Amino acid sequence: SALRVFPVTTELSPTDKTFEYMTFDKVGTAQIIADYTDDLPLVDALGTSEFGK
Amino acid sequence: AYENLMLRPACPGNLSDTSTYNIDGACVAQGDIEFGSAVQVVGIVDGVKVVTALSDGGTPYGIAFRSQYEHLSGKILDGEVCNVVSHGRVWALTSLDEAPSLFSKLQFGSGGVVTGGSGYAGWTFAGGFVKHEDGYIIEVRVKQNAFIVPPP
Amino acid sequence: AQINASYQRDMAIALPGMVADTSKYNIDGACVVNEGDVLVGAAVQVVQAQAVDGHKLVKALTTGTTPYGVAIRSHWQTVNAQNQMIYEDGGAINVMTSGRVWMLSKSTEAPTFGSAVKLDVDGQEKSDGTIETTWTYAGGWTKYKDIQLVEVQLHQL
Amino acid sequence: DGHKLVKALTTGTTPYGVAIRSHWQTVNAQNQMIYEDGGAINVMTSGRVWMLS
Repeated sequence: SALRVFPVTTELSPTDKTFEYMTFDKVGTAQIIADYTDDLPLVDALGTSEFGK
Repeated sequence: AYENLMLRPACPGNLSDTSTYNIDGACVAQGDIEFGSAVQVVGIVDGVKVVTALSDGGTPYGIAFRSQYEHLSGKILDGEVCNVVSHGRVWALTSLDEAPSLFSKLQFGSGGVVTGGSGYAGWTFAGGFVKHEDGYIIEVRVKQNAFIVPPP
Repeated sequence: AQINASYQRDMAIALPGMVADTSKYNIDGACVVNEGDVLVGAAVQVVQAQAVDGHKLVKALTTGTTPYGVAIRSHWQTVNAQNQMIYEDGGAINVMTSGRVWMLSKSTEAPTFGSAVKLDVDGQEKSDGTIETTWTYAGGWTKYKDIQLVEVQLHQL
Repeated sequence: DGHKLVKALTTGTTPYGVAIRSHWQTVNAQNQMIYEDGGAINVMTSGRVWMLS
């Protein structure tokens, strides 16, 4: 019981030799501002990945 | 510069880079002013500033700007409104032959032409040195609130 | 029966070499990495500024050199290496010569609001560094995971 | 958070900026416009302003 208790997918094609999946993230903040304001904070993002065979 | 180049590198009295420039438009000329060369502020009459070519014992204020609509004679004549680059990066006129050290404070003399570096306070020399006619052209990094007129 | 639950988690505030504010800033392109690699949150030095062309050659800070600007984080120009983001040799660098940026710091105590910024030989902020700058602190002082970050106010040289 | 706590000038202190004129944020007091304790303020750190003399 190995295919019965774990999911089976179909993404890969016969000729493929490897695969890869990625993750992501973000950072940021906010503040209390006034009428004539030129000072505003910013945000960004990241990401990684892994492999198989 | 000169031959072996499709285009001449630069012409005096024109901005070099588009990075935080400021141009005053309310100015009046007292004498003949040429593009480039620092100017003084003799006085203020009803808001506008009466600028003259640099002289002895005067703190420079800005560099004259080249406009192809206001001045149709190649120079700024008497009693004519003019644009002055109070802040930014502009090509000026110099009486030198060798580029000074980088980020060195320039010195002005005669009719607003740069005579040498090794100053104590003021504007700085950016990266630029080109040949023009018979002489060279220097790039000046103009900053507002740089020269303070001495107290009497 | 059962009791439901709800959780919460907050994002971080900064990332090394990231623009902090929308205030007046000046980012200068047309700079080249003359030699070596330059980190995103470290100061740089100007090896040579070409006269006719205009390109400025940019390197990493060493002993007895004047800092110029801080590298800026970008998703296109930068190349991912060493499980980080760096600028490789022979590539354009976004140098910020004015504005507020998040630096890399080696200090352990929060700085004052208005005071001079001291760097070390590596190009990272240090409370008692040797190299002297004209820049001033801005107030921000946080940490992303195990990396310490500090905010500085940059003035044009 | 990133907010700055501003105050009025006193003896032996370095000024930072000049408050400006806004018809929404300011509150009228003593027959003049004024900024109160709390809330946000508009302080200009660069430009040309008409100061009291």
